[PDB]
This record gives sequence, structure tokens and C-alpha cells, in this order.
Amino acid sequence: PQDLEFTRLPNGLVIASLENYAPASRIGLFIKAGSRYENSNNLGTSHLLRLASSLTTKGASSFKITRGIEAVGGKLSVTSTRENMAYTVECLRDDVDILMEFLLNVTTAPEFRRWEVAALQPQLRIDKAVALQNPQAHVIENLHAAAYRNALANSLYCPDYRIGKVTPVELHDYVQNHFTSARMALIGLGVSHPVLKQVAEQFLNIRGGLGLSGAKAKYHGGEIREQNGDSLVHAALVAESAAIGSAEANAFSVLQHVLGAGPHVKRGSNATSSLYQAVAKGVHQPFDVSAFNASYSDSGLFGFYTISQAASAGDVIKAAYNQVKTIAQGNLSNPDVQAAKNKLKAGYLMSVESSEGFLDEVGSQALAAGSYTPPSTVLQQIDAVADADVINAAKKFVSGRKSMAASGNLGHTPFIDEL
Amino acid sequence: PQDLEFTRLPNGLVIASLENYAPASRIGLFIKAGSRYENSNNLGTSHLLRLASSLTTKGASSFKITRGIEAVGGKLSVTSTRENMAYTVECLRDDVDILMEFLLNVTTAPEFRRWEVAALQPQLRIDKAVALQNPQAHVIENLHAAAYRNALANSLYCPDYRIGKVTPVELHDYVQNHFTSARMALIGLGVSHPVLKQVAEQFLNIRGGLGLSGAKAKYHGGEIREQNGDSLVHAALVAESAAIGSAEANAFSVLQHVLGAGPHVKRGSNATSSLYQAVAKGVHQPFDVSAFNASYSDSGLFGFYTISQAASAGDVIKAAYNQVKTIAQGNLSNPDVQAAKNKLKAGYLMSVESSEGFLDEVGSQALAAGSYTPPSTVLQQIDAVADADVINAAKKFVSGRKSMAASGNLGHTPFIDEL
Amino acid sequence: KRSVLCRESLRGQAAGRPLVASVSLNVPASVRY
Amino acid sequence: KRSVLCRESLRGQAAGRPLVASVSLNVPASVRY
Repeated sequence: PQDLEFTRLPNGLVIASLENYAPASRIGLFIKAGSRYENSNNLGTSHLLRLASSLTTKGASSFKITRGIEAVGGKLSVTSTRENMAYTVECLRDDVDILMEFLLNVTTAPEFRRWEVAALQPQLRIDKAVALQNPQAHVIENLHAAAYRNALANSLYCPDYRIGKVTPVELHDYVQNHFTSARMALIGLGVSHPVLKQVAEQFLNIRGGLGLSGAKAKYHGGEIREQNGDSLVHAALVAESAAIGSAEANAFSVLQHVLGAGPHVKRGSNATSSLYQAVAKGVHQPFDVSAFNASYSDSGLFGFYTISQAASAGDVIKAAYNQVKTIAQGNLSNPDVQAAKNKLKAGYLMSVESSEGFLDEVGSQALAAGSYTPPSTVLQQIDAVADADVINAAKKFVSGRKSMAASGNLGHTPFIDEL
Repeated sequence: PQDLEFTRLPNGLVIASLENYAPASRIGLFIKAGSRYENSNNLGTSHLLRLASSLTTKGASSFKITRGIEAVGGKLSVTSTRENMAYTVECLRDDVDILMEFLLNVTTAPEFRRWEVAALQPQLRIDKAVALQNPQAHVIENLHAAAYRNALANSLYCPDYRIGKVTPVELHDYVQNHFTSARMALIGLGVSHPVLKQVAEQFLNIRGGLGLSGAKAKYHGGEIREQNGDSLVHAALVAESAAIGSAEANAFSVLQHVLGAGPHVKRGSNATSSLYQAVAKGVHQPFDVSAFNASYSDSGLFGFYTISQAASAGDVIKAAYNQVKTIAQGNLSNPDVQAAKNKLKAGYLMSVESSEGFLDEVGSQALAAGSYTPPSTVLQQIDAVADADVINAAKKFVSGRKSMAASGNLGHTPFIDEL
Repeated sequence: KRSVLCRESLRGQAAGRPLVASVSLNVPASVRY
Repeated sequence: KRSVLCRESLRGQAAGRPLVASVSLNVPASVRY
């Protein structure tokens, strides 16, 4: 009924709200600290920070925090990316208040106690181990540290050597510099904006400029190769995408989808995916491949991802390249761009068809832009992409510094000079 | 009294002998199997082989073999490099026969039992662990794997993920293909050549062509970077040296020494070392740096090594480079080449002033050339280097594809584009 | 570990706003794109 | 682990024939250059 309602304060923190119909409300304070905010000396700190959400804080003891949310059946999620750190908080309409006071302690009143922080430590390993079970994570991580030099090249998981070395003043410092007013954006999916603001005003007024971590971007082509014993090999080939929320970017996204192979059908094969077709024809029976597309504030990464077997690595890898070269040679017919587009458009809408989705979308926008762009408008922008435009972007991957990451038996994985 | 005595057989194995005066004789069968002989599927099998030298074989049980040599106070060393694998055997004049029949079993009659080879496995980790304690080893190793692509970029030490997976058939196959007649060179320091031959003839006649592992060379510029928490940072910078036992090579060697900083004086600083001087002037108080120089059959690596602190890494690194740039700009006066030379000459002589040294030198030559070059001749060759030649070779580093490997806190370590 | 032998492979990463987003929650836990 | 704080550092690798030669012996054991 009522649409969202942004509001930038004197501090510069955004806040939105949508009194929905349904029973479940979800707040989520998105602070602007990503992994990119640590240095050589501070790497691994967000990670631990992320895992230390239920520790004692100034107004609520680790026990009350946990037992409290349990009391009411609430969930507290603490999600991060290379650029941002969403601190989600779900619960029942009636219990927001008990919950909110929890979110506020966790985030503005953390008390990292030598003893508490210390017992966590070991959790980092356990967490790293469980997320490093998907080749995608170690490759995708390897990719970012190869392709960048300094900031976004920092990984989300703490480096093995750092684990126990994460000290309490580190955590305290990171919160202090990054968990501040200018970098924050409250977001409610079932709360009153009037009452939201009041609270925001009372509890979210802290000072801290950007880049006390060392903000800045930079792209550097590079290759990280990880040999294994596994039959299968994964590798990523990616060139500087266009930046976040800009036209070039957007173009990339559309291009991405013309090749982009994220199955829309169970047990079904893509007819639409060019990459898949081209790869497929020159490739063996079992294999899988898809268009990769990442976009951040000050840089992007576009290119593809492959999963081939030992001997097929190159064949697939080049195959995929060659096909994306085709689009860069100019060869791309109108009929396919419109399909793409509609694919994209449908996806973005389904992305936001859920509370969780919507809440992310909104906060996300509040840290980039400073306001909420409605869907429609969104939809318009993607449509504005020219059929050429797409080609042109594509032209840029083929003619843009390469950067690859692979894993598995690398006898048959092309190097930079190979392609 | 009697000088060495080489003899190539019909098989193509080389054998030498020097009845010396003194009480200690030492055999050493050098088989041509280095770490460069393994593939993606075979990596870490030389390593295990190196460590399995006391296992049961056809004529001698592991127990007999070890208690046997103990009996007599012998030592059995199994040394290996990326290109070769020396199997050393020391003991008392009177006991060479008991000992030789051990070397023969160990090398031509290995019996890798599932159970025995399985117990070892864990030794690999222990061995790897102790050797990786010296930054030199992991950096040096990382160097080879970045500068090469296929063969010499294989490290000496088993890859973590392979350890328990090195199978018996693997050992049996590596022995079979590489531990063969054409690749072998016997070498005695206190044995009769007449009686050596006999034995060599009776026990070392096995067939096996080269490259069933996949022999071939190739250089590829690359950078492997290992972040740590250690104050100090090590880094290597190296471009394709000239090959083994060739003029260019030799040149490099001499240039190496002009900059080469291996202290000849305890607690003493080099006045000779250009690199050191130059580095020193632009550098802080505590630091250390040395010219690196590697030469193998089918390629080389020449360039320098640095050990700086976190914020000096670059300064040092560049400083070193610049100075080696100087020589390649032509700036190098005669006085310094002759000192260098004499430094090198001195060095080689001392290198061969020991039994162990001599026996390595001899075998080594056996595997490369096919005969023993006397010292004198050696000495002449090094002298032939031209004062320009040196510069010319140095020109090549500066104008040769770069390849670097660093460890430690890498905030201040130049990348390829940095220098 | 889950065997990845067949045609079924369909994992590659690329979403709209979020990319490689790692969750750690008091109750559940995961890795997405 | 041995502290490497002073001027003493003098480790860097480069020999004649041998380069990065690792020994494993029945009795002793090591890593040279």
C-alpha cells in the first residue's frame, strides 16, 4: 500500500520502510565495510567480525542476545561481500522492538573480550573449511586476488596464517572506523518509518570518514593456478568489467546474458546459451560453463567460468573465448539481444519478488546511490542498451587485460599466452 | 697419484674412479631423474622415492639394509635436484663391497610394498615441513614454478594434496623409466676402476629411453606471491639465464659474482658487492641481498634475491634492479671483472677441495657432457669471458621477461609493472 | 563431498547486486553468488 | 625458528653445478643450494 520512504540525515545515513500487509518484519543495518577495507596487516578482520555477532556487548551479554532472539523465534544474519556488510534481523511483527535493541547492541556496542574473541578464533577455520568445499569459492577468491592488486583483491575468508592472530583491538578498530553513520543504511520491511527514524536518530550517530582502512581501486591482470588431484578443473577468465550502476556496466550485464548459462530448466539444456552451444559443439559430452559477471563501485569483472575435465580444459576454455570473440567481431543479431534483455528483466524482478530479496536490493541501492530507484525505472535502463553497445562491451573483454584462475589437474589449461 | 678414469659403455652409462691415498672411499650412482621428470599426475613421486631408500628390496630387507650399513659405520645419502638424483654411499676402504651390494639393491631391486610405502607416506609431510622452515626453500620453489610452465617448474617437495596418494605402482614406474642405463653415472673416490667396471657391467644394464615422464624445456614469465605475518620479506627476481655448460652461461656466472653477495668474511660486510653497495646506500640499516644464478640443461635462471623489511621491500628491490641495469647500460670497468673471475675460480676450487665435493662435481659432469673436464681447463673457460660479454649478458636480464616470487607482508613489494 | 560426474553441473556465479555473498547467521550458514 | 633481526642475514642461493640440492640420508638430513 505505502511505498518505501528513504531519508538521508545530517550524518548521511539512509533509512527506508514499507509497512507491508503480512506477518513478518525484517530490519537490516547495512554498514559499508567490505573485505576491501583491510590492509596487509588487517586482512581477515571482517571475517572474524562477521562470525563474532553473538558476543557480549555493552547492553546485552552473549547469553541474553542468543537466548533472547531464540525466545521469540528470531534470526540474526550477518552477511558480507567485498564491498558491503549487511546485518539482517528477522522476527515477528510484535517483537521487532526486542529484536531491534539487539541489532543495536551487536553493532554499536560490541565489547570484544580477550577471552571471548579468543575462543572464537578456531571458528574461522571451521567456517573457512566449509566454504572452501565448493571449488567456486576458492577459484572465485583466487580470481579477485589475481585480478586486483590492493583492495578488492582481498578475500572474504581469513588467510590461514592469520586465524588465531586476529586481535581484539583489531575488531574494535574495524568497527570504529567502518561501522559509522555516513556508511550506514537502515532498511525495514515491516516497520514504521516515523518510529524507525526516531530510533535511527537516537542510536546511529557516530563519526568516521571513509578509507581509514585504505580505500582505492585498481585492476591488474594476473593468473592464480591451483593444482589438485580432482578429475574436474574449474577456471575463470575475466577482464575489467564496467563499474557499478553505470551504462557500460549495464551493457555488460545484457551481454552477459546473451552468453550467460544459468539453466532456467531442471535437467534441461540451454538452447539460448551461445557459450554453451559453441563450447558444446567443440566439446565432449560431460562439461558445464557459464558467463561470469561482477560489478563493484570502482571496478568490475566480466568474463566466463568453465568446468571441464583434465584433457578438455583448454578446448572448452578457448571454445568459450572464441565465441565471445565472435560477438566482439560484430556478429550479433537483434533477435538474441531482446531475448537476453527479457531474460535479465525477468530475473531482476524475481530477485526482488521476496522479502529477503527486496530488503537486500533496497539497502544495496542505499549504499550506492543514496535513494531507492523503483523497478520500472530499473527496467527502463536495461532496455536502453543498444544491440551494438553489447558488441562494443564485448569488444572490450577480448581487448582488455586478461586475468584467470583455475583449479585441478592443470596439464591442459591455457595460460595467458595460450589464448 | 692416478687421475680419474671415465668409460662410456654400450649402454651409455659413465663410470669413474680415483684410487686415493686416504682411508675413506665413497661410491655414488647418479641417476638422471630430477623433479622435472614428473607430470601433473606424477608430481611428488621423486620426493617419496628419495625418502624410501631403506625399504625392502629384492636381495636385502629394510632391516638388513639399515643394520647392515650401521654394522660398518657407513652412510647412505640420496640427494636430488630438479635435474638429477645422486645416490651417495660412504664407508671404510675394507667395506665397500658390503656397501656396494646395498647400493645395488636399493637402486635396481626396489620392492615397494603397499604396506611399507604406506607407512612412509607421513614422512613426506614431516620432511616437507622441516625444509619449508627456511623462506629460501618456499620462495626458491615458488620461483621455479612461476618462471617455468611445465617441467622445471615442478618442485622438489611433494605437493600437499598428493602426500598419501603416492602409489606403489608410481614408484615402480618412476624407477623403471628413469633409473636406467643411459641416464646413469657410477663414480668412485677410492675404488678400483677395473673392479668398478666389472660390477657396473654386471648390475647396471637396464633399458629405458628418455622422456617417458615428458621431457622438454620452456620459460614463462610469472609471479607467485605468498603473504605472511613475518616482519621480513623475501623476493626473487629472475630472467632466463643461459644454459648449462655453455659460453653465455659461463658469462652469467662471472657477471653473477660482480654483484654476487655471498660474504667471504664472518661478521664482515662486502666492499666488493656492487648490489650490496648500491642497495645499501638507498637502503636502511638492517637488510641483506644476493645475486641468484641457476643453470640447468635446457634453460637457466639469473637474477637476484632480496631480504628486506615490510616497508623497504620495494626500495631494496628496485635499488638492486637499478644497479644491475647500470652494468647493462655498459658501465663496468675492467678491474671489477678480474676480481670477480678470481673470486669464481677460487670458489670452484674450494668446491672441489673435498671428497664429497669432488664426487659431486665428477658425477655432475658425467651426466651433462659424458666425461670429466679437469679443473685447469675449467679455469681457462671462465677466464675467456670478455669484460663486455658480462655487460652483454646483463643487458639480457634487463631485457628479458621478468619472473618474481616473494613472501611476507607484501604491501611494499613491486609487481611486474612496478619495475 | 558430492560427486560431479554428469551433465547436471550447473554452477557458475553471477547475480545482480550481490556477487559472492557469504552469510554467517546465528542459526543457519552458507555461500552464494 | 631462529630470529633474523640483525646485519647477520647472509642467506641467498647460488652454487656451481648444484642449485637447491635437497638431501635425505638414512642418518642426517638437509637443504642447501
